[PDB]
Amino acid sequence: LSIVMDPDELPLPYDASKWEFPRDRLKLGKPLGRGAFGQVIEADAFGIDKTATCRTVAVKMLKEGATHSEHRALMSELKILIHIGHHLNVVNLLGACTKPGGPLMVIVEFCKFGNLSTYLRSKRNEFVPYYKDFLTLEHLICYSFQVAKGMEFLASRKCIHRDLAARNILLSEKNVVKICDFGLARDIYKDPDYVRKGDARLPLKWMAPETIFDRVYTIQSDVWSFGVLLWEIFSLGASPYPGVKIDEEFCRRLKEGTRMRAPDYTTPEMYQTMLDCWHGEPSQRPTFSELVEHLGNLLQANA
Ligand SMILES: CCN(CC)CCNC(=O)c1c(C)[nH]c(/C=C2\C(=O)Nc3ccc(F)cc32)c1C
Repeated sequence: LSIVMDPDELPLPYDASKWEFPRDRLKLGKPLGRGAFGQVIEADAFGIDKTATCRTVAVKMLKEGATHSEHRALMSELKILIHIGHHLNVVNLLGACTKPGGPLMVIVEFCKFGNLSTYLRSKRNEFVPYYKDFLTLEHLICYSFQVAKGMEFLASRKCIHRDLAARNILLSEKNVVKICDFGLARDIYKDPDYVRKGDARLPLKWMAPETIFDRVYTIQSDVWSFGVLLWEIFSLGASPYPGVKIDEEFCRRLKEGTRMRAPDYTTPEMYQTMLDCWHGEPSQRPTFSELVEHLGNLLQANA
């Protein structure tokens, strides 16, 4: 799984009174995403936060063929979920069924519109830079800004997202977007955004260079990812580096300071933003804390 704590800053038990939730107050439904051993299922959960009100949630759980190895992975996600705590632009934990005699289940915010990529890619027809339902440039700046913030909070809690992409970002009601980690519920052996490298399969289009050549994950080799994330947005859900075969070659030109062109809906400011994020030197490219403001700036400038 992908959202983990920053190793740049290592080196507390589970609070059941605050988190544990009755498997008999939880009603399972359709799968939203299946991966290999994991799956996110849509659920209805009674009085999980408002006494006596039902509530549509998303429950993370194992599926068939998982081993205790997975189960421990899922015990981990809950743990860091509890760590990071509530922010609005990230997915939040609602509660957990960690009782014996039952499947481990982590319950998290449901997002009615799913991941951003597939959402924008569907909105290509209904867009305009400046009529209800339609996407505008105001929205696009806004989403970007929300993720920066989300990424910032995600930093403040000493975490890193080792797979930051528009496909791991969800849209819910009222134009809120939340950073998430599909974790086990994403199969990388079946998603082409993930390239085989040995038996490791990596989101290479998103991965910053230092991460690729060496394997240095940092809040900053994330900004790069976020630069790429910005592209996906102002292309309305287009996959990065079109046509370009991702190979020993690709990686080369990348550190020759070679970047993608501009996406179809980008503004000039946005594109240059994307270009900072894609600095060779991981230090030169801004902090998410700094992107939060520029985008805040840009969002005011778009009326
Ligand atoms: C044609 C479009 N479809 C209509 C039937 C839309 C389908 N909807 C979907 O695919 C979908 C929806 C509505 N939610 C999710 C995922 C998550 C969610 O909600 N909270 C999370 C929290 C954490 C996490 F790691 C994933 C999720 C999907 C994949």
